[PDB]
Amino acid sequence: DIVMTQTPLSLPVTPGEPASISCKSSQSLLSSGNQKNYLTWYLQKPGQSPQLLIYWASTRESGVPDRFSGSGSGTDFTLKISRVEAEDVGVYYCQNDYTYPLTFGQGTKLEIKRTVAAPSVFIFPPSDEQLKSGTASVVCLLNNFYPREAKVQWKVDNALQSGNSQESVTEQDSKDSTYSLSSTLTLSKADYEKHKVYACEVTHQGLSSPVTKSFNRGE
Amino acid sequence: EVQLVQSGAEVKKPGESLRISCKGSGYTFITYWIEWVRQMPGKGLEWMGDILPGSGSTNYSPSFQGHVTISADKSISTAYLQWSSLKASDTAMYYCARSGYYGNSGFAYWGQGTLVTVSSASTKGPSVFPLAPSSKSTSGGTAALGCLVKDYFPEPVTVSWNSGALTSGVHTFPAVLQSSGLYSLSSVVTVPSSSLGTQTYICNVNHKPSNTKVDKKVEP
Repeated sequence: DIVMTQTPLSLPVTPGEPASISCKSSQSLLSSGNQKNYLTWYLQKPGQSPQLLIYWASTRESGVPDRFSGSGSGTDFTLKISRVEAEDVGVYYCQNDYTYPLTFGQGTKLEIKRTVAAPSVFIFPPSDEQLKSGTASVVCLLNNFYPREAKVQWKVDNALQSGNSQESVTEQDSKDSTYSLSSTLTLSKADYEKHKVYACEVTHQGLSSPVTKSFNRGE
Repeated sequence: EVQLVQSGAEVKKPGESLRISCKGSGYTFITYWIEWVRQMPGKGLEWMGDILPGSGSTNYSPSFQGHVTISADKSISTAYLQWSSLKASDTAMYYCARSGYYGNSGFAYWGQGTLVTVSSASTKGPSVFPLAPSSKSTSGGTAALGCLVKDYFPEPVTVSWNSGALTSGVHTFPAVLQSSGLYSLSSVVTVPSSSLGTQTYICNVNHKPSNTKVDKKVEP
């Protein structure tokens, strides 16, 4: 296979500014027959099918705004957006369309750049209703933060956890360009009641030091 | 207008067979390649293979060859992707696309996608638990509350607040597949802390596959 490597993986962009996404192929996509580069760019908007942007490295598909342009040769290619619009958010993929198999790049997420916002960190003990049924879900909420990158570790009686929590992140908020994150720790009722202190440790750019939100079980 | 219409969402058990379809209209079906693309939940696009319906000529990614068969019936303008024996790892969105040979001018037209869920789980309605507001969920006059929507299959659930009256400050998280093979999500909202003991906050949860509908009052 030809490997298609995109840089960067994540691209924060202030609407109105230019953006560029690089795509490197492991082998040349330039045909000796016609001197065309068989490189294609797609955009996949949130919850939608992918859309064709550019083919033959530099030819815009009909209906694609002129702010989108492609350049490059052989193994190195660049998608440029001259002036980014809010509706340009999503994941951009390059594709080898020179030789089978028709491999995609890993994708570059274009997101709205805004001022750094530290998460508001909230912790929820399991409901009495859930505990009665025999399970304890402990939810740590990181609300309205930017950027997306965050580290959440669970500590139970100062013992670091692993393999018993799951994370979910919302798509970038349409109004304020922030993210929210849930970390849910799942224990059986018996395992839950063996321990006192339940702590969510949060690392984020907006926080000067790692932050711990905690409760004592039964309080 | 050119259109590719894919078959509907599929929920299957591991080891079962499956065929999904892509029907092309508004052009001569035999003359363009039909491409198949996999997208696993939250992951990138993966090229699987293609077919020219007129000749039945195929190309496969060596990564998918043996596990899938791509075929076409030119008499009914339909292309197919099929499995003999599904694996849990086949759980993905599958797109078809219209293209030239080698995809040389890109995949210009795409189907709406077919969601395929492969799981040992059976259809199950969720339990809904309050994420109660407290001193542990309040900062700067605003308090966070929510609902945990746990142990459902398959996707999806929808969540509203106060029958659609409350929309501001609502974040409903994408579903996660739990260790159990059942789905879970939370829906959260930030509200004034002064309204916590006076205003009523109810999450309305709908799970259409099981006909489960749950309303949960969230109080401190």
